[PDB]
Amino acid sequence: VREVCSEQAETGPCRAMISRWYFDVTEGKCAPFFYGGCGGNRNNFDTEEYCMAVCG
Amino acid sequence: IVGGYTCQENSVPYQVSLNSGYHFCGGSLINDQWVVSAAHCYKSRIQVRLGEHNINVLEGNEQFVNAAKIIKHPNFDRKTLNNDIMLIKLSSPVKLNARVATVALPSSCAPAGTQCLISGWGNTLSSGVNEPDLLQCLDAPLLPQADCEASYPGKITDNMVCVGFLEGGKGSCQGDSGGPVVCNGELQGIVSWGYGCALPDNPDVYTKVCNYVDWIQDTIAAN
Repeated sequence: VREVCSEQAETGPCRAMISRWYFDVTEGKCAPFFYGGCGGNRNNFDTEEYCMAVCG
Repeated sequence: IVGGYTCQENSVPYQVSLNSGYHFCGGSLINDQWVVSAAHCYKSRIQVRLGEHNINVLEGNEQFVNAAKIIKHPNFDRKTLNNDIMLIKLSSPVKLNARVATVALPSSCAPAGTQCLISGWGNTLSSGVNEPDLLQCLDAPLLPQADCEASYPGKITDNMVCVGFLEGGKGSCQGDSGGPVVCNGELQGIVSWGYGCALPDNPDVYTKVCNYVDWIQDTIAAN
């Protein structure tokens, strides 16, 4: 749903190691990243399928 | 752990790995059936792995137990990270021995200048990702509350304490949350948050466990 999909990926300040997916706007595709468990932002989806389904 | 050393095997026998398919947070064994960790490490299926040294090789020493109850503190605040602590009740008691043991809860709140040992399998680089196979260790001090407040102005509550080096170069990192900070043989802190990993003037802040000893004790009792 686009505004979410332009935000830069963010780990946040917490120190857990959760693999998440974010949409990358230059490359037009969901890429994986590591999320720390708190904070961060909306470009943070649990799967590739759900990420491309929102932003692709 | 950025800037630490590999722990001698089975020297941190109370260190556990919380696992859901992959390692995502650490924890501490405080008796045969309960594990303490950070509340932001909540998931609904958690498997606790005890006796681990190399997290990617079956070594023969390990015990794998599923989490039967996960209880976060009632006042955990997901925005400020105030009261970031949770208890896990294992489905069965573990078998205690040379490489799987308990750590003592605090007798009192350790003063500034105490040396602590922080351990974990979290990322080892400040820029980039490198997940160690083997448990890392770090010797660091508790900072004066003032230094801690001055580094994170307005965001430190009475339930938080900072450990580290204001010069940067060493510090816990992603994958280390929930892990033990033991000072003088007592569990004084739980790895929680910081900005970046090992960046100057951004030390590690931990949940101050000495403020929760009656909560832990009463929660074990009630269930």
